[PDB]
Amino acid sequence: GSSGSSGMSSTSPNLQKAIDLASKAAQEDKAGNYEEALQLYQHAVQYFLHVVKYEAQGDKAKQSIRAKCTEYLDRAEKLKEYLKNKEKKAQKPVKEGQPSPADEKGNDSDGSGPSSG
Repeated sequence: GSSGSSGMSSTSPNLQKAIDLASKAAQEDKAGNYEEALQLYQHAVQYFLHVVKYEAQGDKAKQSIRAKCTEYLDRAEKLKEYLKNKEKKAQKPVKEGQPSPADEKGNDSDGSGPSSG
């Protein structure tokens, strides 16, 4: 009886890559690699989407993948805030846009004004 080795549905190349990518990202993070984990975390999603775009599978699959895209996307967002925190201090913007209050008060009332005078 020749075993009919056959079950796991033949997955697409784009999807497979997305999985491996995402997996690698984590492995790096734990190891201590954030800069590398970030990139991967991004790619994984990029591919995942492409699949659900045209090479999709089913309403059930779409969500299954999407859920991962959001998760990985959020995780990466953080690695960025950390990578920049250590990265060489970022110079401050000059003449970009300073905050200011609304049209100065209107009514006028008697009062004091303690200031350098």
